[PDB]
Amino acid sequence: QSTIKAVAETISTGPIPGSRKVYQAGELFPELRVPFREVAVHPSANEPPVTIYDPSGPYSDPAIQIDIEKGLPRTREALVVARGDVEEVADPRQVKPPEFPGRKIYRAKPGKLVTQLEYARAGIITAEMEYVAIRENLRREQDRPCVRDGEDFGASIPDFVTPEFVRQEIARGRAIIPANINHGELEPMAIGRNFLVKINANIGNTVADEVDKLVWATRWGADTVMDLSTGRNIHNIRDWIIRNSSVPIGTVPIYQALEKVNGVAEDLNWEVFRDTLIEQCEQGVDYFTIHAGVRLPFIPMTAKRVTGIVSRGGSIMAKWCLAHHKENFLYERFDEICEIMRAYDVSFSLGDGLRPGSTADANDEAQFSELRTLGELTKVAWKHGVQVMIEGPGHVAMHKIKANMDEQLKHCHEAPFYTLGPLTTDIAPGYDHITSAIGAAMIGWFGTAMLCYVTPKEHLGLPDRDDVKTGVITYKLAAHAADLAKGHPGAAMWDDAISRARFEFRWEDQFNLGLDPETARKFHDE
Amino acid sequence: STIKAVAETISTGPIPGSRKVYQAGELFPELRVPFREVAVHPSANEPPVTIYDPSGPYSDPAIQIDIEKGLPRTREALVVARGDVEEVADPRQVPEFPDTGRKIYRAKPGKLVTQLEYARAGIITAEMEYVAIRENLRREQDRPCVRDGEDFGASIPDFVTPEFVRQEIARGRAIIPANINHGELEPMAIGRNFLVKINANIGNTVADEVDKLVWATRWGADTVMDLSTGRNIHNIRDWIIRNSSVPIGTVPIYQALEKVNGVAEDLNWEVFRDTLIEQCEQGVDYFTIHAGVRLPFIPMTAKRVTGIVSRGGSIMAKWCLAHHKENFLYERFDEICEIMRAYDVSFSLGDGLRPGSTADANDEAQFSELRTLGELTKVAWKHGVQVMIEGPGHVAMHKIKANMDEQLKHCHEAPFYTLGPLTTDIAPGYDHITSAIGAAMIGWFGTAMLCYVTPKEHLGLPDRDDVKTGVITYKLAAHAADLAKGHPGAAMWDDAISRARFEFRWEDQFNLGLDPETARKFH
Ligand SMILES: Cc1ncc(COP(=O)(O)O)c(N)n1
Ligand SMILES: Cc1ncc(COP(=O)(O)O)c(N)n1
Repeated sequence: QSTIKAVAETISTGPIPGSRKVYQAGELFPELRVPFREVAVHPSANEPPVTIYDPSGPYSDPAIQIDIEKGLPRTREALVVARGDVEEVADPRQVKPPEFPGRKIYRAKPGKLVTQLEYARAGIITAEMEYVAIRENLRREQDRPCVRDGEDFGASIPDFVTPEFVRQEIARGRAIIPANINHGELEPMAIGRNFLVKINANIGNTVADEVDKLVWATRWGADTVMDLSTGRNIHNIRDWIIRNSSVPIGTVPIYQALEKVNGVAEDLNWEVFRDTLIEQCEQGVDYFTIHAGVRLPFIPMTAKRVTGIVSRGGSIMAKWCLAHHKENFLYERFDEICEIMRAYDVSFSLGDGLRPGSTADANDEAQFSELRTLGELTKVAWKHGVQVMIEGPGHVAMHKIKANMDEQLKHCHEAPFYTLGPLTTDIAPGYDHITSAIGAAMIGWFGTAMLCYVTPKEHLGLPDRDDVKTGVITYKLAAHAADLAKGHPGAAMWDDAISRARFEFRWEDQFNLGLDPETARKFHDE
Repeated sequence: STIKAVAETISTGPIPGSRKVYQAGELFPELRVPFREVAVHPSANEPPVTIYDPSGPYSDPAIQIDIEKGLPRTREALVVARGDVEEVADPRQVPEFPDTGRKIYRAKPGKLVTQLEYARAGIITAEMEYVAIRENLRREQDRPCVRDGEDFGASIPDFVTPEFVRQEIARGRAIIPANINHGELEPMAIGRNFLVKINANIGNTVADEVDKLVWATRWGADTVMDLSTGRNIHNIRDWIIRNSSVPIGTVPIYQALEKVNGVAEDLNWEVFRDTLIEQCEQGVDYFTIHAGVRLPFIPMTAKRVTGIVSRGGSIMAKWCLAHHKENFLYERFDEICEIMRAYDVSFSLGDGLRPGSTADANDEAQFSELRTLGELTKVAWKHGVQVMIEGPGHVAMHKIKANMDEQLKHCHEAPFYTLGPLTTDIAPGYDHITSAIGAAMIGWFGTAMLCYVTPKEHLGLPDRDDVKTGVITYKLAAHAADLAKGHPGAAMWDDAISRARFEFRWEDQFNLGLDPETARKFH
């Protein structure tokens, strides 16, 4: 009531300054409306508007009424039902505690295949695939010769993306579309090396503060969001997050499972984990970080490390294995995990439990032991038709970064790679968004598909909405620097547009074409 | 009055979490080479960490700051001791600084005076020892050493000796910017085989500028450039140089241009000549000079997206088109060297044609100028003048290595000095980040000094806080390159702070960071 009201007013909506929401309609599926934002420049410049990739969602479209009490419109629901492979859940799981308010809950019909991967391998172009192919082209036309200026290290970036190309990339496992059948609010996006580099923002510790940060983070360009909340009533909180999110939402299931056993790692068990998986599946979570690669024999390998085990979920599994002196039960039950996730088309984010937390620790036996295991677990996931991406480091000095990409590519069969940074030095607390931007831009260039961001508060405190924005802008510019260096066909038009504005002293156009127009404008001294 | 204000505004005293320490010279037993050291919790059982420190006497509690008298001229007696310079009989006289205690010097006819001349003559100078000590960070000399990095064919030693320094200088692969009239200077070296250095730009009043000087070096700026334009720039620079323990650079054309009332076309050799001599006697340590902007190169810039973005290169361009003559800096370059060599002023050969956008990177005009600079480098060396080369600019990541490769070849491995580069054009207000990605990579590849970029880049004038953000940003990029190169002293710092983090020694983690006060505030 009073809290749900203080959110509807505190969140930021309306057009992104200097631009406006535009849509492109689908052809294979004509009801699709794929969002972008467009920036028109001064008429005297005689230039066409600039199209920009836009994850902000309906929040920036003034024609749409926002009511978080009701959630966003479920514009994806009909398309999914339309395939006639899912059925309503008679009696879904309920979770007791602020409660969120007529959404039907779905599960694949017994014997039916429902994942984007399974559809692609069967030669089927789904609605999400066409939606994504449209999104990735930024409304470019094939009317002028396309000339490549970049180094993509053997990637297969096409001059123009087609729905058929998307299907091919997904079928081979080189790209994914995270899209739980129960996330009807979602605007589909793709993650893969042969597409734009995506970025991820982290949320999670009132409800308003977290919904706010979700809207704030996507407004500035976060392509996915992870709810990393821990403690009391995280499942209820996440309802508010997912129902009001137009971007894919990820989680670390073990956090919530651990809460069920009141924070005692040793008392974790398969039953509570499995139950957590189902609850989050019906809730609409799009991908799960699962640290199945933290195996028993790898744990002693971290004893000599300078900073040991820095992953939170990884440290929890470590505690469990050592307590029972048994193999990681997530690794042991890996097949039963696959059987659940595939019923709802949830994607794997195979966890970097043994990532380095200091540059001294980088590319060591423990980190690489896990990585090669992730490659093995990747193939098991494909067998069940589950979509997969691999998580990486971490803290890595610059000369060790290519080596990470080389290992991942070889050992994980070209599945998309998802990195946290990497931070290229340990000596600048307060500026870790910057130390990591260097590593992020480079590893993106080398072929990393998605970058998890870092705020200036890293290693020190909890990020406020200002820190979130800084992290997001930093990472959008690192992602784009990578696209540009790769010679991605859509990258140079943006830089060149802004440079022309600069050259002609078209100041306001310069601000409006920037990642953060209002800041540039404010800084500028007329 | 002005003295009053400045003394009040400036930041002095120990850098939080550390103390000033010195190592004495051995060849020259009177030398005192500064560092700052950070002690960790006694429970850690670790030696203190020695950190490179360009802050000068301002962070030394043994020294009482007096901006009216300037900094202690601790270098003067060493220079005089060599017996190669003499007082100038009739020095040039241009809020005026009380410069009564300082004698002005000039090489005696027929004597060696520059670091390069001394080095090629086989002489090890006081500045060379100074730098060698500074570059070792008080590490134990005799000790097995195993290097973990990739330096792309550099020649970085396990341990710097004054002799290695002399060799680097003599072959032209490093420099020590050290005007005989900058007696307050704490010597530093620039070269691929030393720690990556960074530069901070100041200049647009006095208190305003001196504060930025002290503030920038406080946070780690290795050199500073005075880029002031307009009236009274010479007299303002007095207040800066007399109070600077780091090398000071300028673009002399800015001052030459105020002599002719802002008319680029009214520039001539006579007014530039005079300017050079004024700055030589003042103590300026290096001159950015855009002698690479040649007449036939200018039309190459018409087809660019952002044209000519260098202020100095723009001024020269103007002059060349108006008189329809070759750049007189290029034409009279010999007489330029003859002036500089008399005071040991170093060349910073200008990047007049640097790319102002990623679309213009690595183009004909840019590399035409670069090849010209490599030719001028040889001429400068013939005159015994030290040389480093300026580069880009705006450059997409995939073109960055090619930039270094061209420079090493065409400029004979002289030190490279870049501005960024910015790796993308689309984030005005965040150009310290876009440029930091480029700066770290090109440093890794071999760039010796990196000119910083603030968040106000392209947009407005930096205030105190913007300068600090630029400096820390560039300190972190410089060190990330050292680390990646496998420089023998880099990992020790990262590992100390990593251990403090693992053991939850919060005070140590703060104090070992480039910015302790911010780290603690965020916590
Ligand atoms: C790529 C990635 N994955 C997950 C996490 C959080 O979870 P954890 O600290 O438990 O590994 C993270 N920060 N980055
Ligand atoms: C390395 C370097 N040199 C000079 C300048 C300014 O002078 P200009 O704009 O005339 O090139 C600069 N910003 N960086």
